[PDB]
Amino acid sequence: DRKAPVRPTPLDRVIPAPASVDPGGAPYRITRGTHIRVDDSREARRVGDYLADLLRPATGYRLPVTAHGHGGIRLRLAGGPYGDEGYRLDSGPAGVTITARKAAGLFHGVQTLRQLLPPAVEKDSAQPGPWLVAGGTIEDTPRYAWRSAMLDVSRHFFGVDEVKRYIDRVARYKYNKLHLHLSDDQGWRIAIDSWPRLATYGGSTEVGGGPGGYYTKAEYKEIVRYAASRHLEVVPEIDMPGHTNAALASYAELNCDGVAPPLYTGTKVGFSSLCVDKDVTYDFVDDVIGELAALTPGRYLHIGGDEAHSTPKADFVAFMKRVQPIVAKYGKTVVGWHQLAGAEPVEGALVQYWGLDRTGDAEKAEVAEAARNGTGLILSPADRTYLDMKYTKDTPLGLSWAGYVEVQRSYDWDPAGYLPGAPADAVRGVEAPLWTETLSDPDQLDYMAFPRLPGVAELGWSPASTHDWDTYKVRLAAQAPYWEAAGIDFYRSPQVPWT
Ligand SMILES: CC(=O)N[C@@H]1[C@@H](O)[C@H](O)[C@@H](CO)O[C@H]1O
Repeated sequence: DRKAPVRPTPLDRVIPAPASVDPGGAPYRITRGTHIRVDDSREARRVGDYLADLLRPATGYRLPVTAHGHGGIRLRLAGGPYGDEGYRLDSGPAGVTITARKAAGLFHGVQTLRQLLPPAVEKDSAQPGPWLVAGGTIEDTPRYAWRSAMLDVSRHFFGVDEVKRYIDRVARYKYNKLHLHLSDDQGWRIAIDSWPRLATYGGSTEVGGGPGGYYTKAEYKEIVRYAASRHLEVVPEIDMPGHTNAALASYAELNCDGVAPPLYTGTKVGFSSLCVDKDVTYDFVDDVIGELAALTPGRYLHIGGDEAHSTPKADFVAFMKRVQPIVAKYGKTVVGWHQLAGAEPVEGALVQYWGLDRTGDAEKAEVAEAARNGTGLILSPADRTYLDMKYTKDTPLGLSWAGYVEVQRSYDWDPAGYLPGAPADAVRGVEAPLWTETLSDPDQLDYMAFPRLPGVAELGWSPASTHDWDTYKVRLAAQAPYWEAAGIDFYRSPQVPWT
């Protein structure tokens, strides 16, 4: 009965592991007459409508959302110790109530609710259920505030609808930030009015050749809006001064020798550089950052900084000294890859650590030192949470430069004690990046993102006391019939005892 169990899933069998699970009593059962009762506010109705949309196809129930009466599913905003993102979920014969201080907390409780319901909830046509929700109480708040997924749309372009699909994948696991890698050597993916060839020329291809693509400002705004409705803050990245061939190919004047390189369709890294010694470089960066900041309601702007291997170290330092303030000039907080730690992060900056177990002590120390100097740390180790990395030598997609990363390796660590010498309170959270050198359609993104994506979300969300591979893998195994019913391809790791 994998597909429609006789009994409800246990209250604690959700990912991320909730901070507190107190099972008891009889379950709630959704039936054809169940109403979704919300507060009389637009933002409460928005979460109710989102929930109703998730449940209508598989139940075939009306599930009206209203602000009157005693509905069997109640979403309510109230004072409580749940913070900006936490919630309480109460379940029993009298109904399900999700209580939070903010809409994002109600939204997170909905993500829990959809895992308490059975896998048939994922289907697009009406199903018998039964639509049971285990009885008891869950109280849940996040460990870290930076819980991020990245999608590379530079190596292969993914359009608005494909990004919305990826957004809905990550929303399941309470990620709250979406990092978009909007430019690299093989593509420039955001239209800039002051430099119109970036998109029309630099966006014209991708890895492997053929058509590429880019977002108009209207499309980018729609991605941001859709992400916001799934409580994801969009963090855009324009990588500089390396990984810049698409821009360089578009404007001859940006290049050291004044010659535009060809458009690049390979998969090498490290070979491109903005010209640090030319004034037009900083006009360009200021134009791009200013236009991107105007489209970005979130707090953060990512300037990259990785693999500027055609930029001599002293020039990289000078470049970063000059461009970091452009970000604050347009009202945003700088984020960069942890190479920025070698180039004097400005106050308030965060750096994203993509090192590995084998990274040298000196490099780790430079990052721990920036943490001591007040730089926030985002942890996305390339041998842990890079979702493009192969599971084993036989994986048919992805890369292997960081070694192989099976499911247990991806999950089985503690952000608080990961980087030697780094103060635990400098760790802002975690990110799971999905690079797309090898991935050109949404099914391939699913196969590499799943099943490690929920594990990185748990590292960002769950208390360290709940962390345990042997019991986590049981909760992970339980996702198989959900993913199967939803059409989500995933790697059936032999480490996981799949349901
Ligand atoms: C910060 C970073 O990750 N840089 C590159 C990235 O451009 C590339 O897509 C990835 C593939 O795993 O390998 C890294 O070396």
